[PDB]
Amino acid sequence: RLKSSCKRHPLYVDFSDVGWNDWIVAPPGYHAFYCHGECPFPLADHLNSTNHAIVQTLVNSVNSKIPKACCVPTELSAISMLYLDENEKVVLKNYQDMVVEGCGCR
Amino acid sequence: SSCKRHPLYVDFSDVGWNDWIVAPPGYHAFYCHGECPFPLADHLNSTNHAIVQTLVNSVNSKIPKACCVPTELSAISMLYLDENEKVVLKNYQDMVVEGCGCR
Ligand SMILES: *[C@@H]1O[C@H](CO)[C@@H](O[C@@H]2O[C@H](CO)[C@@H](O[C@@H]3O[C@H](CO)[C@@H](O)[C@H](O[C@H]4O[C@H](CO)[C@@H](O)[C@H](O)[C@@H]4O[C@H]4O[C@H](CO)[C@@H](O)[C@H](O)[C@@H]4O)[C@@H]3O)[C@H](O)[C@H]2NC(C)=O)[C@H](O)[C@H]1NC(C)=O
Ligand SMILES: *[C@@H]1O[C@H](CO)[C@@H](O[C@@H]2O[C@H](CO)[C@@H](O[C@@H]3O[C@H](CO)[C@@H](O)[C@H](O[C@H]4O[C@H](CO)[C@@H](O)[C@H](O)[C@@H]4O[C@H]4O[C@H](CO)[C@@H](O)[C@H](O)[C@@H]4O)[C@@H]3O)[C@H](O)[C@H]2NC(C)=O)[C@H](O)[C@H]1NC(C)=O
Repeated sequence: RLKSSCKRHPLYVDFSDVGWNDWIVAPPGYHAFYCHGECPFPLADHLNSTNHAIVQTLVNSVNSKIPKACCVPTELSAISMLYLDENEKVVLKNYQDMVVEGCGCR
Repeated sequence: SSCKRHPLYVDFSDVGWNDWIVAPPGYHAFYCHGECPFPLADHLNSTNHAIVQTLVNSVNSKIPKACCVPTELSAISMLYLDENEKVVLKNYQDMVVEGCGCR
């Protein structure tokens, strides 16, 4: 469980495991990766952070009760999925912000 | 109970930025705090990814829940003292939280 800095980790999400395959016709699953890692003090530019996150991580080093910045998706991409409308017609809809492209500390 | 914006006044003398920052003496930075419940309900400024992570978390604990982080940020202007001892007016983007959400 060793501490590491904020980055992107792989995650394949199979819809049958989540019970979504009842409504989603395709795909069976997708590579939706996830963000995880520590956002150290002082936080870097290269960690895709905001001035607020630099300030909050600083406030934490003085008051531990205030959390540091979370490692979160900063850049997301879309995926197309198929579903069945009311009259059994197949529909193709683009789902915004489904895949993590880059992580960052916020 | 859930993800919301909470007030956080940031005083520079308490933070140690007193030396380089001339004005203001601090500012109302605000901070995000709260639960990202399962299943993710409306009005929480979430992404579809956050809904997906949240649901995978309920089936696999190794995968964390979505974090409550700032989703909208505004700027503040500051007066700072540079290397040459001249007091400079600068704009600092993304300093104040305007809205929180589950990401
Ligand atoms: C800070 O944020 C930045 C910005 O987000 C992060 O840097 C970005 O990093 C990602 C890669 O991790 C990158 O996105 C790629 O762009 C390339 C452009 O040429 C593509 O080659 C690449 O496509 C593959 O991956 C995508 C999913 O990530 C898929 O949509 C696609 O099908 C491609 O897949 C290949 O590899 C996979 C392996 O999983 C395989 O399954 C595929 O079939 C195929 O072999 C990405 O779209 C950006 O280019 C980066 N931008 C910059 C400016 O560097 C940065 O790392 C963040 N910091 C932290 C700490 O996370
Ligand atoms: C989901 O995200 C949305 C989008 O971010 C969030 O909705 C926004 O919420 C904000 C914050 O309340 C709100 O922004 C205000 O707009 C007001 C007009 O409607 C302005 O009055 C206000 O400006 C004041 O506060 C700022 C900081 O927020 C200051 O920098 C500024 O100087 C202003 O100061 C006034 O009020 C303060 C009290 O804090 C006082 O000291 C001063 O004397 C002065 O009276 C904000 O900019 C947006 O209007 C919302 N947008 C929409 C579309 O609804 C939403 O809350 C999120 N959900 C969660 C859970 O976070």
